[PDB]
Amino acid sequence: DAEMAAFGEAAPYLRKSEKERIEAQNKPFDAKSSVFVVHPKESFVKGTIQSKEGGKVTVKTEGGETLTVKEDQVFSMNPPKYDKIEDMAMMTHLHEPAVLYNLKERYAAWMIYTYSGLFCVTVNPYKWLPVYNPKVVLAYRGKKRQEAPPHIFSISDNAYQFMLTDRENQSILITGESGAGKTVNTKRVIQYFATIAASGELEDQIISANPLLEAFGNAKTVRNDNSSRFGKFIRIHFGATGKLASADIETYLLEKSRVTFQLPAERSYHIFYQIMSNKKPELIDMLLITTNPYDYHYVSQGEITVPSIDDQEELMATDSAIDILGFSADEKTAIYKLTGAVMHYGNLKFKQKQREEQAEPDGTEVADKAAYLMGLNSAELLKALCYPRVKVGNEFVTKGQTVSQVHNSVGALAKAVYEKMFLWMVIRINQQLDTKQPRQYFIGVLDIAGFEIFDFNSFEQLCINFTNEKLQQFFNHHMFVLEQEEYKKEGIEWEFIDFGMDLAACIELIEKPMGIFSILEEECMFPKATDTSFKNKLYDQHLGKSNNFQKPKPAAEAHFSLVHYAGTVDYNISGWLEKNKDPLNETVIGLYQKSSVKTLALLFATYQTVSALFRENLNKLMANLRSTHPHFVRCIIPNETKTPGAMEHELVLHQLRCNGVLEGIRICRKGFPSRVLYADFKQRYRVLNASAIPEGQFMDSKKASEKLLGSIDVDHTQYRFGHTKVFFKAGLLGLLEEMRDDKLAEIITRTQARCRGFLMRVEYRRMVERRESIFCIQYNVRSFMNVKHWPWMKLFFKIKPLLK
Amino acid sequence: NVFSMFDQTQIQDFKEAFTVIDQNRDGIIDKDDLRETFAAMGRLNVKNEELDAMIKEASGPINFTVFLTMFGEKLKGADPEDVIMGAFKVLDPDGKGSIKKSFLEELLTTQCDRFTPEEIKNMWAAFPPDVAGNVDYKNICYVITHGEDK
Amino acid sequence: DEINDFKEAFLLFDRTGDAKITLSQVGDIVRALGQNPTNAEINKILGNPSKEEMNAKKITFEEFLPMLQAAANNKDQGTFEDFVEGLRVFDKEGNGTVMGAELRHVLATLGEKMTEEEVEELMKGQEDSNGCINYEAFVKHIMSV
Repeated sequence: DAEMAAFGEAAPYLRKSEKERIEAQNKPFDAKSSVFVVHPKESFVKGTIQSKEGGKVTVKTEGGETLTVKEDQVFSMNPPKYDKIEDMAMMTHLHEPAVLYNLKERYAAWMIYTYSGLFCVTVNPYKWLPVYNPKVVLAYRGKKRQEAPPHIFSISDNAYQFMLTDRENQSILITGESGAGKTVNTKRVIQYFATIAASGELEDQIISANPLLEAFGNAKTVRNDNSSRFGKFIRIHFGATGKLASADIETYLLEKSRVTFQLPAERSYHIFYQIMSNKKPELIDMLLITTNPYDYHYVSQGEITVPSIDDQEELMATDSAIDILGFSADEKTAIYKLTGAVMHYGNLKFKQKQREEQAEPDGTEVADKAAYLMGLNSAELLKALCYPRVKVGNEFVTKGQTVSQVHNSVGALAKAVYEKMFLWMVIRINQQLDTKQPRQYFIGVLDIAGFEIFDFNSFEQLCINFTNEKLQQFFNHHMFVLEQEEYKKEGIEWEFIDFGMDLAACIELIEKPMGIFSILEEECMFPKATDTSFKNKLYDQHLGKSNNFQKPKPAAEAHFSLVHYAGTVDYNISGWLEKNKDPLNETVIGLYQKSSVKTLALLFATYQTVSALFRENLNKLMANLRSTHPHFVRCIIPNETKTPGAMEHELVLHQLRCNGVLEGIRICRKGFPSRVLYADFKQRYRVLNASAIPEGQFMDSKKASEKLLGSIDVDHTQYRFGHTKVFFKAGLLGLLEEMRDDKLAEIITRTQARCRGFLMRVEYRRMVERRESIFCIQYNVRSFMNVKHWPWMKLFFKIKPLLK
Repeated sequence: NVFSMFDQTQIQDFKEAFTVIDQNRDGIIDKDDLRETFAAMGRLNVKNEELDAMIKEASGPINFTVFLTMFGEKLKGADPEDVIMGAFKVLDPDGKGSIKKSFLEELLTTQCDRFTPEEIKNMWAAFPPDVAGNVDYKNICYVITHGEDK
Repeated sequence: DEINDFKEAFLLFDRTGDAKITLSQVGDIVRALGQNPTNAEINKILGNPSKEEMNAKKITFEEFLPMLQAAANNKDQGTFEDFVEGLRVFDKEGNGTVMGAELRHVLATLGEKMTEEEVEELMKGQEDSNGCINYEAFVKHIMSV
């Protein structure tokens, strides 16, 4: 309250009034009866335990329902002290339900930022909030995340801090499903950097970036109308001082397959449709195409037009963006010209040579165009394509291909070329985002999709999932490293294996040599291979021999399931071979390499399959991610229906598993989750046995807590002390509190007694001492009362003085 | 009981007191010795029955020992002043300013059978003012060892 | 029942001379004869029946000694383990740190209460000018009788 001012207006959405809190934490609670439970319709709802069937449980509900469910269909409920905890990982009850429930509660209260360990959970408001408030920005400036409530700028500032403090590079990993709203965050994070550390004694380029990438890496999905096929990684290169110096974009998966294929309700990248829109007629003649997409098989397999999109407007948007982005006209010409060649390729036709099974060109109409547009020679091109001249042994052996082999190779280049280009564009962007000023560190902001499971998982899914399963391991490790420091700092004795390790199995199966990709990219070299062919190769080699490898359980179709950290994914292998071909005919690449179209020439100097790069790029990335201090952000999507303050359960539950959130909780719950700082330990719990007093009060902030735990009918196991704090397992701290409220009655009542006891014990030592001094006094008086009236004594009295 | 508390100093105070009442120096106090000690102190109105009452308390000639035994016998539960002050200093234990009436009223009546509530009211009247103000234990001790007026 | 000294100690708390102590003084005499009892436990058995406890401990030694033995059985709870630890839970900020105000009110207002006078008397020059009290030393000086 006092603190909050900076935000003031935002406050209510960040933190709650100091009594709202108080009124919530300090309320009646019955542990032994209050619980969370399974529920057929709603995922997990809360209730009160009624009876106990010896290993069955009957519970009332919150809505009014009675269910008798297993013993482990029942889960404890955190004391009220943990109402809308900033960091769920501080809870003493690391469950599945408690996590769902915490998020949910602080959302119904309009708090979108709640932490879950290292993560920074974020829930889509679906409405407007004063959070991105220009006051907040400052507020979060120079503050550890313990000095302020859960928020993204926390992460974002700390990064910065840390950046200059530790002299290490940083990263922020934003991830969530299609509707979670990451771009929004990403963008918002970015502004943050720009603001808090500006040396413009960009902002558009920065922006303009999107609309280019989007034309090339975005498309109409059956779900979205502008689905990201794209991912991205920006490197904000901070200077030495700490002021801005450079940027660097990189694009991923704008999904190579779209370029060649498309589902029935979908469509390919926008660009194509943009261009054929006709807003810039020169383009059409320049590229040598028509305006009717049905002339380009590659791009009209699905849909061509989308009502919510104005291809004409975008074309310019795109166009203009290129310019702003600083591209050379020529390049801006390559891009276009190159994007049309690809269309043309899909028009390239062939026929069987007579009496031979060879492929022979079915015309030099299209080739001519493709050739010219790329700065190639029609012939040379068609040869290389048809009579691929290979190099088996120590020479170069000319190999002949089949019709089926060509069509597929073509497609492989089409895809290959598009990709590369896309990669290039990104680089070029990054370059502008290129200054001469020195750079000492950078802060990487990664925006990509998270593990999504669909009833239908194709090639694209594998690529993404694979990305995520990697990212995850990346975390699990950082956490293992991190954890282990505490137990080292404190002095606890906990040994444990890297948490990443658990996933290495899956990764090897994909990325290793005889793994999926390889088998995938080899077969792509076989002029007469089939999806079916590929399939078998996949099995013969992995089936029965590999655990993570499995054959689908019929319940569309499926060819193989994998066992990812998030779960089992049923993959359909159909189109892969193609999609993957856009293995690359090196003869052709040769030609590219010596094109008259520099840009094209460039793209292929590092020299091929589609998945071949994806991997290369994904490696270059995960490497950049390593020389980084990882900072994690998990974006969440409340309800498919778009309603603020609401949440479908199982929908959020999902995300949580695939997020890493639930895995971070797991790993937490294996060690010693909750860790109390000593003073923070004294104050709150002294009351439990407060008398463990003369030696517990003349005292130490550490040795005390030690001494304290002396009392209580508590597991002296479950905890562990160390140099700065105690370590505690779950539901313990929960136990403590109870005594405190209930748990302190215990603690106090017992500490009172001894005192009371002891108090009187000193009374006896006094009573006793006194014993005689009284008597002395007693008798002594009596004398006098008797004597004072006696002649002889009065005499002595008057006389007593004359003496000496 | 009368030779067991009874220190050399107390006994010398008594010996000097005897030699001041002992007019003749002979070694035995008699009626004559009492008569002029009263006269020397200003008391001329002394009647034989009072002198005789004094002497009648002893079975023989009043000799040093017969005196000391008769005076000890009446003080069978009486200490010298410093010893009495120690008992109060234990009740004081904190020091210097002496105790309150209630605190000792209770402690004389409580542990044991009785310092009776007749005895205690006589105490507040014969020990004072002193017993009201500071329950003046210093004063209490000086009045029991040195007489009532003082 | 049995031992001798405890009978000698009963007369020291008679305060009348009759050798018959009261059902209320019952709860206090039990506290110095070796080991602790809580008020609620004393109040539970034989305490809760006024006429019976008055004819079962507001009495001679005959019922004193059996009540005292009854308490002697539960006294295993004298275990110090939990009772330095419980204290560190109230003010944990490094060493066994406490604040005067927190122990003073918590041990006057909660559970079994304690008079402000008795609490001030537990704080007998063990909480000097610093505001903060040292937990570990109090449990030792408290248990030290």
